[PDB]
Amino acid sequence: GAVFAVYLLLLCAAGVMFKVVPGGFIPTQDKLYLIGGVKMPEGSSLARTD
Amino acid sequence: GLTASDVVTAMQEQNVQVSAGQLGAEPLPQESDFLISINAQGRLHTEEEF
Repeated sequence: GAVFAVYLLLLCAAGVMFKVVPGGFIPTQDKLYLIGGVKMPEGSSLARTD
Repeated sequence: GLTASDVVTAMQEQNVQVSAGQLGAEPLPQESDFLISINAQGRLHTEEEF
């Protein structure tokens, strides 16, 4: 009876785990490059951007 | 003093897509600071304009 009591709580704990562990997809990983760029003021020429 | 074909030609001339170009585009001896697109309306929309 006591082990079944613990099992019931552990089961509840399993439920909380799925709620406090953040959901994810693909872990971010170093893909060996970074993405840079720039937005210049509207109306700027390509020469200013360059 | 008009023909059907005069009327069709005038309608084709006066309801038409317009390419209006830009100011400050290449090539320039010194770098431009701005690139400015031009709008000119060519197409008609209402019975009144037609």
